Amino acid sequence: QHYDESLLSRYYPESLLKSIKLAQQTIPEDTKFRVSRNVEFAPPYLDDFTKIHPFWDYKPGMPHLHAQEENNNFSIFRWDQVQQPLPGEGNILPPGVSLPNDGGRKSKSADVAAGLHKQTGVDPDYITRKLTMKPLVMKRVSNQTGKGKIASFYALVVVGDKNGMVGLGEGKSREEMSKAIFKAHWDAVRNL
Amino acid sequence: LKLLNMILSMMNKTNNNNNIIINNTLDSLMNKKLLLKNMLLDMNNKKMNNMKRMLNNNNMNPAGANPVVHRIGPAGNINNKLQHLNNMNNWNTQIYNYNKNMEIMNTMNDKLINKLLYKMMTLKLNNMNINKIIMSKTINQHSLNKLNIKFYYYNNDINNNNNNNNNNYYMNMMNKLMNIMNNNMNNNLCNILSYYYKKKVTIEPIKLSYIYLNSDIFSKYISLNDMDKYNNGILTNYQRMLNNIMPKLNDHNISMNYINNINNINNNKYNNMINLLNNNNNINNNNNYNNNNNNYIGNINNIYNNMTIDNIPMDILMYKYLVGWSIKFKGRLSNNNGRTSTTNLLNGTFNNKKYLWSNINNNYKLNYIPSNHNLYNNSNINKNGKYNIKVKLNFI
Amino acid sequence: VSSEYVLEEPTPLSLLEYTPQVFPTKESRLVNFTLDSLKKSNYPIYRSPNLGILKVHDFTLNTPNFGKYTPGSSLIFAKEPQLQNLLIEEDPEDFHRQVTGEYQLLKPYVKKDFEKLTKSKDTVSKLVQNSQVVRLSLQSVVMGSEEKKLVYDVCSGMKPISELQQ
Amino acid sequence: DEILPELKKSLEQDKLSDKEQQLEAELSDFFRNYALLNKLFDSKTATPTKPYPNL
Amino acid sequence: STRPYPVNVEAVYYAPLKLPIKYGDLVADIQLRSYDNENLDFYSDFILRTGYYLGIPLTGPKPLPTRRERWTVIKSPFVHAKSKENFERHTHKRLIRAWDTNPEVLQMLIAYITKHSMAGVGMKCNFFQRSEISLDLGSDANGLEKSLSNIDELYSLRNDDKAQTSAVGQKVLELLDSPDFKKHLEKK
Amino acid sequence: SADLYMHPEKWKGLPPQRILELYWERMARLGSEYKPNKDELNALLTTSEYSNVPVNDIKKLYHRGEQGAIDIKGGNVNRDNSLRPFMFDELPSQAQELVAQHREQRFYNRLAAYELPLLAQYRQEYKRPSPESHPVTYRYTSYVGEEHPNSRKVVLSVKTKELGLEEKSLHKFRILARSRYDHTTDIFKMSSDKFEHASQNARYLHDILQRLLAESKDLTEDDFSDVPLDTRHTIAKSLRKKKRDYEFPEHWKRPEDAPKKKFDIVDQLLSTL
Amino acid sequence: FVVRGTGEILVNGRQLNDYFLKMKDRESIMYPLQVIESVGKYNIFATTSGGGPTGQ
RNA sequence: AAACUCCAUAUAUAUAAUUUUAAUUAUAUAUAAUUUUAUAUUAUUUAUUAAUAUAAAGAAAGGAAUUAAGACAAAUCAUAAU
Ligand SMILES: [Mg+2]
Ligand SMILES: [Mg+2]
Ligand SMILES: [Mg+2]
Ligand SMILES: [Mg+2]
Ligand SMILES: [Mg+2]
Repeated sequence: QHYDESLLSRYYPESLLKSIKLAQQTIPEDTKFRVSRNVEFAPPYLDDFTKIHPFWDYKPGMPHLHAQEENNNFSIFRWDQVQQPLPGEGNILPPGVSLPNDGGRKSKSADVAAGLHKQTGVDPDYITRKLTMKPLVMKRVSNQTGKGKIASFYALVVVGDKNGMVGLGEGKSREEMSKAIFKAHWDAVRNL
Repeated sequence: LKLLNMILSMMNKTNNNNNIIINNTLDSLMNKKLLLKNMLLDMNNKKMNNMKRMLNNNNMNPAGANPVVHRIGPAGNINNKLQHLNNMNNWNTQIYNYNKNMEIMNTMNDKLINKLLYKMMTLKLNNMNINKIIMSKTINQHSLNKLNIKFYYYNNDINNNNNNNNNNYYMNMMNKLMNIMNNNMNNNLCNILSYYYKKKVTIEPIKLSYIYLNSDIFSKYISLNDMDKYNNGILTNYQRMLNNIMPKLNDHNISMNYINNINNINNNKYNNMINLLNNNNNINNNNNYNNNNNNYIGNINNIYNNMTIDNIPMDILMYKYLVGWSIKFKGRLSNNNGRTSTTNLLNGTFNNKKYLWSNINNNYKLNYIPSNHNLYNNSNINKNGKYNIKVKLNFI
Repeated sequence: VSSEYVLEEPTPLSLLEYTPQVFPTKESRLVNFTLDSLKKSNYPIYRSPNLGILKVHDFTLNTPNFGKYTPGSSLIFAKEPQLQNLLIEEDPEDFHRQVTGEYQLLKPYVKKDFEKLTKSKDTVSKLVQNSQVVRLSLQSVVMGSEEKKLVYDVCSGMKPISELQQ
Repeated sequence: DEILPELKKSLEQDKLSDKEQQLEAELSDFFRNYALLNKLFDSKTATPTKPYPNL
Repeated sequence: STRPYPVNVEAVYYAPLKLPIKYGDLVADIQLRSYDNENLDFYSDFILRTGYYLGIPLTGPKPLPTRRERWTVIKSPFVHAKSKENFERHTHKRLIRAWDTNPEVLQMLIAYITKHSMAGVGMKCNFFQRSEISLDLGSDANGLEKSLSNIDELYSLRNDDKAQTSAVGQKVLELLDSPDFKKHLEKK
Repeated sequence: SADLYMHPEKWKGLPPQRILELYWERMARLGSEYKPNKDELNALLTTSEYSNVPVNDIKKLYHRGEQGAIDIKGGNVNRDNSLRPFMFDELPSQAQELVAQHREQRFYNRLAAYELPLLAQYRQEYKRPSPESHPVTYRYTSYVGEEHPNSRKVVLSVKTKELGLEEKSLHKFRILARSRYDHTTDIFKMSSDKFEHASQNARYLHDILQRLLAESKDLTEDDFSDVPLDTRHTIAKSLRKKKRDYEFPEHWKRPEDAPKKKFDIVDQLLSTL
Repeated sequence: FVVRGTGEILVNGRQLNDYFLKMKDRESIMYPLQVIESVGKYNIFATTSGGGPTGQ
């Protein structure tokens, strides 16, 4: 057929040469092959099927339908870790996304500073180190609508650097006082 | 038979072209300077027709080609294993037997063994360590020779990552369970199930690290292990974590790049086939393709160029990111007011915009669940009554 | 990303135990008879074998009443024999019913028995007709040899109907 | 049916005995190179000094 | 240019190959049923691919009509009868006809496809046997002797490094090739 | 080889990764009657440098278990990692289902590439039974991996003209077969499912065939020449299948209007090759 | 099966009046022929299955 | 909400050695439409505009699944669970 003993041993393991030989001597040359359009059987990519690829072929020694090991041949005995992790880089981050980190989670002033730098170019270092935060009023505000009483969280906050700069901001949220004061702090920093 | 005389016939036709009784027509080189070129023109037009037949009747590509594209070929296929969930996965029990009574028997057995598997997960260590191993539903696979029970499990708390390798010298309360499932020689649960199914049985505990990668595990965990955080009211910290489990992904951009990648895949396969259609075929003379029924271009390595297992498989897979989730707590989760309460936490989106701009078409599981949605309800009992945790997740 | 692929050709021995249960071949009948004998004798087919490694937990569920309500009890766990020393039962009736294909056919009853029972002639003729009808109508029912024999006798009129365990 | 038979029944006459090997080999090479090896689409994948060139 | 890809691996990427019928007799008829045409057709393609290598002329996956069970049930646990909901179940049927093949080759085909049957599919096999009008059915000694000889020559072994074996098959041959089985015929 | 894990004595000189995966094997197997073994303990202490754990810790972990781990550390698990923000290091369950579909595809494709070729060793030349000498056809049914009762049914079909009967016995045979013979096709068909296994059903059909043939050949007492053949069952069958026997009238055919083949010299000048 | 000729029609191997007792059905069969005024220029051999008279 | 989807529509392609014939068929895949233009007339955010007129080209015209939030302390503790 295409290649008989053409260095085929160097490219395929000896265990398969018998199968290739049998195929050469059973499928005739000039066979009028035709691609199938009703059903799909081969992968969209091209593979010689001579190596068991992790995460794309069943892990040996682990139970799975279409397995050929007996109940006394399984070689998996630990289940505290994810069998068959992801290939390549081992991660599936979309384009333009970052792994979550601390990100100043310990202080929402860091988030406020980053947002205000993004929006208007003020100094995150200054906002995070030289500004003092102080709520003044934190109360529940209600609206009566068709469905019923919709309660809202209202906060007002003063932010000041103790050296002349001062501002106040009001923030209204629907879910939590924390988001209310976050919005208020944002507005105050804007309105210094 | 042979053109040696058809040439003379056509020369006579040229004479007629000038006049039916004239010697010859206007001849720059005795009708050879451009008549031969026109003959070659018609021959190459015949080649064009045969060639586009050649390419068309040998086309097979994954679906996802944006119609706006120009180089996209006429062929398309959505049934690629990586781009749609096989409908056999819709049903928890995957069987067909010509004996309907046996079929009913087997579905009964599947349900009962599933409930047993649920009951067999909880564990004790020292009377103040209660470990619950949340497990999804069981996927029963009934081949003609062997039965397989496959499920996804999430341990309540894996051993601390900061902890040293000390885990290598003892087997956890969960490792013991998973080992007695199918590793013990004459004692494994598969041996017992073989009596009920008169078949060879297998079990697969696929591990999951996060609870929100599956709708069953997520709802089960909320309804069984997080009661104290919402019994008298949903804790704000719990709500914050539950709402920020996943970042705000740009579904539009994700879908657009997926479609563009499929476009590139198809176009580069098309280019491979075209270069085999033109650059090759030199030594091998024409008419050996026998385009009537044979369509073999050449070496499969050349038809599939720069398409290995390292780049193609992963970028075409679907249902990969969680871009939306909704949680509903309903029932008497409040000592005060003694009434029903519903709390809904909705984040993200619930539409796959991949199907909106490409040729890939959605398929409804059980004819009512969109392919991209996975949802589950779990009911439990507290001192006030029954309450339900309903979770819906959208994967893009 | 590389792992060796080990090969083992699919020899007929490997493909055995999965030949059609009903095939047109005396060889197939012999093979299927042996497999059915193993299944009835509780060979470790469809499950892992019992080797003498586990001493306390070596149990099986293939009790005579498995799957049957009538006796009445909980799931009985019976200690299972080791792979060796396992007695295999071969029923000659099972052989002549799966391999060769012999059938009993309910050997008829003739006028002498009914004449002995009753002196009248019309009764004898009617009883013979009854026995013929029962003989040609009771074969299609899937039943055991002894029980079918008893039913045939009772409905013919030989044994009293008390033999049926009223 | 009304043309091809007449043209094909003249090859027996036109064969004659003149040497043709070289000429027919050259003609066959010409057909292979031009008709059968023409590239319909090529490849893997100045100063406009004169105005009104199309003119 | 690159590493060679032989015909065996190049065949996976094209439609399965068939062997022409040279006489025309139908030896077997395999009907595949499932609720999932995807697995149904994938497995049918696998069958048609193994038949070629094993030398069995197979016709191909003839699609027989699909059967639609229908039910209608009310949507409410209690009285709401004006609203009802319909449920359906489709059974998909494919047919593969095997012509001009020896019974043992056909046996081994069925055995291999059972070995590697998918999930959610079912096989019904109709086997046809040509026979003479009158059959000699009293042959016991020479009969079983020749039958066991055929068993031995079929399920033989010549390679001990490669290949796989079944304990059940080993025991089956062990008990078949035994003097107690020889006398089990007519020990009466 | 395989039984190495059952012999903790020969766990000497093995690499730590092999002493492990054998200790784990002994713990997985022997799950309920595992007993501590000094040989296992000694072979395990050699892996202290492998796993960077103290030997004094290995001993007490071996002799206590999970209680030993909670002794090594302080309070039990307290931090709730259930809602830990996603790291994009793992794939959802539905994605894993799709990946499993692809894994199955690759399994079957490797089979078709390398294992199916190896069963061409068993190709055999087809010995066709002589159709003259094998007129009867026995049909068997099998339901793989099931217990369908119909698996016991066997059918027998022959053609009457191929029985080897002279006209009189053939007529008698048809008459005695009654509804099991359709003259329009000349096929005698009869099936049996009244015995549990096919072996019997086939023998029973063969016996009825022999009995019918014997009676047909016996024309000394009665030959049933006066009785014509009954076809009413065949008529009933025919009424239940729509028939399409009409054929296109032959005089309406007009070949003189069929499409002719146009002459083009491209094929005549390119077919020489 | 339509082949040029006279105005002959055979429906399911039967005459038009035999198969179609309704006049409107015969007129409907004709209609193409009369819009192209070739009623007497083609022979029709029609074989139908399913539905009723009007459908066929 | 629309689309995506299922039953239907047309075309192709693939299977059936047309004696499971219904090839006038079966069901796998793909294409097509939530139709295009051309001049007419009223008009009018001016042409980039609709409503019609209907030369033309098209096989192309339906059906059902899906019924949000809030409510009526609507029905359901007799489907089961509480
Ligand atoms: Mg019928
Ligand atoms: Mg809608
Ligand atoms: Mg509503
Ligand atoms: Mg009431
Ligand atoms: Mg109740």
